[PDB]
Amino acid sequence: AKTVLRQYWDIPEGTECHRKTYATTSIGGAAGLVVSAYSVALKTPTSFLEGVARTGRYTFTAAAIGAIFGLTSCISAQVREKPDDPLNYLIGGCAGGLILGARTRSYGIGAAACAYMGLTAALVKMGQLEGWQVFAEP
Amino acid sequence: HGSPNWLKVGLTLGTSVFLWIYLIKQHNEDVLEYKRRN
Amino acid sequence: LQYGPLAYILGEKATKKMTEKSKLITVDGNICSGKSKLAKEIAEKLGLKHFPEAGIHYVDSTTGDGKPLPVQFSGNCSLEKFYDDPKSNDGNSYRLQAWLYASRLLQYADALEHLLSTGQGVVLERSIYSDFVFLEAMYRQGFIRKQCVDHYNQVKKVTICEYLPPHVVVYVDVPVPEVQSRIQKKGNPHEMKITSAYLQDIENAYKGTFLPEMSEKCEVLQYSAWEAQDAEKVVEDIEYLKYDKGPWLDQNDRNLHKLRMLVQDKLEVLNYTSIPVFLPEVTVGAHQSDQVFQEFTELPGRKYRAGYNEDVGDKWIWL
Amino acid sequence: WLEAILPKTISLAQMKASTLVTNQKGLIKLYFLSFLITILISMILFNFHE
Amino acid sequence: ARQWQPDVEWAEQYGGAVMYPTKETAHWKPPPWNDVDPPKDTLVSNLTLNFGPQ
Amino acid sequence: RDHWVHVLVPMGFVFGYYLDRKNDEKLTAFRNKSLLYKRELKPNEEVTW
Amino acid sequence: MLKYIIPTIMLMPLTWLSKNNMIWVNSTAHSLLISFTSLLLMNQFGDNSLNFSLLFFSDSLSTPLLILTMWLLPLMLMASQHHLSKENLTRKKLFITMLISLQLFLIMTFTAMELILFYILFEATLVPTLIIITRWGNQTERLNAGLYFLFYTLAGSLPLLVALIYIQNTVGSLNFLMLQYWVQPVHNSWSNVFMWLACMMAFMVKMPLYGLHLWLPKAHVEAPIAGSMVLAAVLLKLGGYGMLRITLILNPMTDFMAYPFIMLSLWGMIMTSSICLRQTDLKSLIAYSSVSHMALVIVAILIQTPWSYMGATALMIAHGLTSSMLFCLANSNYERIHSRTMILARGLQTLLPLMATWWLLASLTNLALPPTINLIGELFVVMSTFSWSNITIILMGVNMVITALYSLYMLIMTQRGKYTYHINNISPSFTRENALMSLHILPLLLLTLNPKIILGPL
Amino acid sequence: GRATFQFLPDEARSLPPPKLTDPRLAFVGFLGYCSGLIDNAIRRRPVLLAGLHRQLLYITSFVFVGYYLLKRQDYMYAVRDHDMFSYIKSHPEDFPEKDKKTYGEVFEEFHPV
Amino acid sequence: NPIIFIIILLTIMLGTIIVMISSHWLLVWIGFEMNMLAIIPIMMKNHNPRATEASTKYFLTQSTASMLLMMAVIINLMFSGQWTVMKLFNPMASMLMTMALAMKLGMAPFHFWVPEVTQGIPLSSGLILLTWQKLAPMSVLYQIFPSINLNLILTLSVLSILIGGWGGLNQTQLRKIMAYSSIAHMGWMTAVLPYNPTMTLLNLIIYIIMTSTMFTMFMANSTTTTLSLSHTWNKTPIMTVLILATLLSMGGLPPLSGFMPKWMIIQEMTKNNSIILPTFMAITALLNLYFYMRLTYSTTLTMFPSTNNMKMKWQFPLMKKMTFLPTMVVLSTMMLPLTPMLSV
Repeated sequence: AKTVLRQYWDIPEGTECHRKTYATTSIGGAAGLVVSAYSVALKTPTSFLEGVARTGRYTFTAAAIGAIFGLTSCISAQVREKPDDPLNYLIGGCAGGLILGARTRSYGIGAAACAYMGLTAALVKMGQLEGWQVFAEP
Repeated sequence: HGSPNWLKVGLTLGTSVFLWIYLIKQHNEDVLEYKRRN
Repeated sequence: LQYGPLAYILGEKATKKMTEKSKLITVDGNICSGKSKLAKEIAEKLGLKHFPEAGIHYVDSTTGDGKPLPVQFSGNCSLEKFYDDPKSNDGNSYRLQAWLYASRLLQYADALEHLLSTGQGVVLERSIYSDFVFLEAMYRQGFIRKQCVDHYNQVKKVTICEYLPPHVVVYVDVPVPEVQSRIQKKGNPHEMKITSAYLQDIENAYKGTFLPEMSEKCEVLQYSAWEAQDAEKVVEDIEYLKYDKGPWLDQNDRNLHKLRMLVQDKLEVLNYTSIPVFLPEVTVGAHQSDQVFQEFTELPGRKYRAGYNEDVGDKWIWL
Repeated sequence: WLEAILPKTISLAQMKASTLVTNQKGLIKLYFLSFLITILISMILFNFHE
Repeated sequence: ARQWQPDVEWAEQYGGAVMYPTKETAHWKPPPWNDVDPPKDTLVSNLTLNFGPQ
Repeated sequence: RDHWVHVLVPMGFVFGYYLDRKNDEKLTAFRNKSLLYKRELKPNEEVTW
Repeated sequence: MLKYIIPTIMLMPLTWLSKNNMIWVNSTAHSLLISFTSLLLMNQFGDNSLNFSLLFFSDSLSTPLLILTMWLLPLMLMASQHHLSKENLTRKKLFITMLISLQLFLIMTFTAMELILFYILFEATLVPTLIIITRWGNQTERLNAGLYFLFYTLAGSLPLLVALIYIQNTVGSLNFLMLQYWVQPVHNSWSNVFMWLACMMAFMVKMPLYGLHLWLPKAHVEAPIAGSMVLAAVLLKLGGYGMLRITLILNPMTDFMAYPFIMLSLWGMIMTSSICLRQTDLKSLIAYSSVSHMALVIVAILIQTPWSYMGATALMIAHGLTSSMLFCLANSNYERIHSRTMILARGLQTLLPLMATWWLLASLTNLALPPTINLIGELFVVMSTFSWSNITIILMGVNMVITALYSLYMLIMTQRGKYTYHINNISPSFTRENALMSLHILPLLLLTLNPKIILGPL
Repeated sequence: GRATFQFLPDEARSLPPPKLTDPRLAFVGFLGYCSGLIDNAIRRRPVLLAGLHRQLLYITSFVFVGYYLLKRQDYMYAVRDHDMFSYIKSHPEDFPEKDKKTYGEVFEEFHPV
Repeated sequence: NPIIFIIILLTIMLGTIIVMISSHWLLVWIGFEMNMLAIIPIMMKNHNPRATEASTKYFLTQSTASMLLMMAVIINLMFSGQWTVMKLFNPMASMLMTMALAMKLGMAPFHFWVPEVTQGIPLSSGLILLTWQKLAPMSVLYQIFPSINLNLILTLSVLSILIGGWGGLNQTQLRKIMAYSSIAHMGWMTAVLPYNPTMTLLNLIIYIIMTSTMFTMFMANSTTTTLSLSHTWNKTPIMTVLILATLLSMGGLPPLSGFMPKWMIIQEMTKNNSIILPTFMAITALLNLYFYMRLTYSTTLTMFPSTNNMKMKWQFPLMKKMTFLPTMVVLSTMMLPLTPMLSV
């Protein structure tokens, strides 16, 4: 609920890189599941009882990416300097291109994932950092 | 011997004769009301 | 026929314009057989309005006033052209069918209103049903190709829905092997050498094809002879009622069916055929081509730019 | 390489409108099982009960 | 035959289907041009009872 | 007739140029400024406003 | 003011209301007249600029720029006449109406009194232009020019209305430019970049940077008959001036990030003119001029420090004519020979002798001989942009070389012997060919006599 | 406001009213005056001036209605204000009187090029 | 037959007038319980093997849609035991209200329906009546308005105006293309709804007009996109300038009135200092426009006039009040800062 994400945040933003990443890496996978599970209501199947497990083979991910993103900052965090800078908490995004590339084929994703899932990382931090609100009232 | 209905033709004319009349009937009345009230 | 909801719920016509004098009817005919010689002669006895058969200008024979406009603006293969049976041509011998069909519905669409506005019996010439005889000698004589045969057959399943069939439907008196000379002796300069194929194959194809309605609900009547010709005229005059009165309607189909009270089946034949813009509203073209029945955009699509002149010539002002 | 990057947006989306129509065809059972995933998944997820 | 091209094949490419933008999977069908009547029609003959030696 | 179509339209100008004169009466609210800008004693400010 | 919109809307039923073929001469006659009104009350101050109404100061601003906008209208019907005479009058009545329907907003815009009348009228075109491109095209590639012309112009100009409604309720009221007399600056954050970036990038997508110009030759290569709206779309573009109303103020003090718009368009200026040399299609060849020495203003505007506005204004209306007129030549020479392929037309200059001096004076004003406006519009660019950093003399000094080989190669391609197979090309430029081609070089060079009427305030 | 489900209450007596020759009321029904001309053109009239009994009765309708509606609009923006000042007037604690001072006081940035 | 069709077609609005007029939770059940009772026969009229495999996929999808509600009425009959109509006093009520009420409107999920019904109802006549059922529910949400979990009614919104957008780009039948992009405009009006809930209705009326004037135009014979090609060279060209004077205005461009809802709505959704929400809505209705362009490249490009097709007859449909609407569906922008203070 607001819960998990909030918990992590009010946790080790720039430091205590372990719990945070272990969390951001497990939550990514958790989110990944949801979509895989959903794929059975709207999409059908044909490999019987065991089939759904087979299906999940394609979703054998999300978790990996989550882990990696946290890991990058986990490895960094206090690294060279404050990884709190707008450009930095970026870094967790791009490794993502590589992640998806590894997951499947090449040239037609791994850049875009590194690209766009790169672009949209920084904003988060940059967002609360200037005090932005998405859902508000007067 | 043009053949409209010659039934309704003139209603629209006659009706507007009412409306503008009734319009100003509310207007020429209400104009003084401002001053009568203020 | 009903006019809106307003002219209906007050008063209507269901059985009170139909006294049993309604009795829609048609005839068939071969090539130069039953055209005008008999069916025309019958209007009275029983006071039945008659309709003309076919030909390119029938839609010009409505709307006016009324002088027929040329063959460009009303497009077709121009009767006395395809009598060259152009199996190699521009074409087409199919696009004739369309306008030959496009009126073929319009007569039958213009009849079904005449009854409910009057109750007069109506004799026809070749109704929408019996036209298909040409296609047998039109398809097997090779001048039509494939894909133009099924097209108006894909039109067939669409176009015919609410139509009450004709009652006393009469196939024609037929000459054994004479329409060779009948087409010969009567002149008809461009009705010509076209051979057994479009001669013989239709005759094999009249009964064995038109049979279903012949065995369908409404009782049919049949001659094979020279013609009625003062012998069977009165026979098909009075005694064509005796078969059309007591043992008349089988499943009847034309009762103006179980909505007969002027309801969902009764007045929605006569609200469909007023302002006959919706009657040929599915006849308008398919996805793209058919490769035969077509008009390009400007080339030759300016034919509309000429017939474009104010499109309503007279309504003067003030009213 | 100016026309690869932006019109990539064209043939990016126009494909995702092939996964929102093709794969949804038919089987009134298959919708209805999926309203159920949605009506439970709103319980666990978020503020919805809070 | 100059000003432009509203040519042969521009109509059929919108021809009735799901109109695969970049890829085809399952088309439906040229929906019925009249009041829709694709499906099967059900007619049972009658019931066969013998009213017998009773 | 007399061709209303033609130059009768340019009369739209003075039609409009008058409208730009409709406002100056409601924009009068300052006759007072220090930039000369006077509206001091004269029968000049009095015209045009 | 209403002195203008009212007659020019009064034009609107001067046209259809008329008879048969009298229509063209009917409206071309009047449409010239309005030019007396154009100057009439205009070219007042000068100092302490003119504002005659609440929501209009027509143009005071020293961005007069409006007199041209009222020129190009009755230059169209002399321009557009050629092949538009071949379809119906009730359609020909349309094409004169929407074309006016454009001319009415360009008078509304450039005045606007404010920001928020600008925008809704800044986006208020694209209704009239898009309809002229898609219909009355030539090729069938036009249908894509319809989209690309949107989905950029509209694509990023929505972030305006997110930003300009963000200012309206933040500081006072934007209702008026003429009150900025309270403006606080913009220091820095990861929010304010976006603000500055949202209040900018919508304008760039019109006057192209070397990115995101991908539409400009797509629409011009294939575009209406005469360049009928192609003359107008060379007005529309330069009308991105409004960046002159903003970037002067309203976040003045971020120059911090200017550099990706400098070095990005400053190395394209030396660039896209050079990708214009091997072009095989003539209405392409001119379309890439229009980027080049237009995109020089974007390094004039961002830099502050006038002597740029001395030189940045003269440029918006510098090629405003020269770049207009070339699309008028390449039209005519296309009437006779129906390929736009540059090669095909050769061996002219014998057969149309009077039209010789027409090419020349056109292609000479990209060369920018010193006396005309062109250089006196470029040499106030180089004088300030030199002081920025001394090294700008090189690249923009190269621009002054490749552009000279650029222009000539277009003329000198039409000096050759070719008799070759053409039985066409008989018409020796009937007057309209040389009449509408004038009313450019006559008014253009002329201004150099008293060229204080084209200048900013600075 | 009050006297609910009233087009306009009795309190609108004190407003001017919005009498004619305003550009809108003229403009109102102009967009109808270009509407009437359509009304012919859809059916292939093909007059482009057809019976003046259809080519009028529009212009009659709009401006009447356009008028009879503008009488309340102007009202509404009055009751909006009315309810504002009368709140702005009381609670002066929520409405300070700013002081007077500028030059010789304020510093700006100060960042020239 | 013809009388009752005005008895039925009257009882609908009587079904939705008890909805807007009532104080009492029971009546807002009975109120839109008798639509799903009184709608159904309209679908039928020509008795075909779609309408009857349509209204049965509609029926049981508005049957539960209701029947959940009655479970989220009787929850807060426990707690507080006071019916009436006001915030729901308990979170399992509202979350079982709003996301089980999105079934009638259908929002971001709960639409595998709106295309399965609107397509292939044999009756295209209307099918304008599926603008009532947008108007019954909202006349709850305006009342309950200060209770929502607030993380939802946006989460069904922003997953909607997206999912209804992409839905159509792939479509040809133009009953669907209106079916789609009628989930879209349910994205703007319930995304606003917690902030200043009028300036919703504004988008609600401007919507009832524009989608209204489409259908009345789509009624002559028009059905499939490539039957709108055979339009201008056949029926009348004054029709084509119309269908181009709206379909463009409906996605909206500022000189028209279709730009009127957005232009006002964002005055509201910023000023509450949420500026990262509306762009993504503002920017997504963009590729909601590329239906209409490419719909509008059908009719003005003179595409292969049908075939030899000669319609010499005039028309006798009912255009009723079409000769008005696209002077109010277009030209109203210049008129009104009323809509925020008029209906309020």
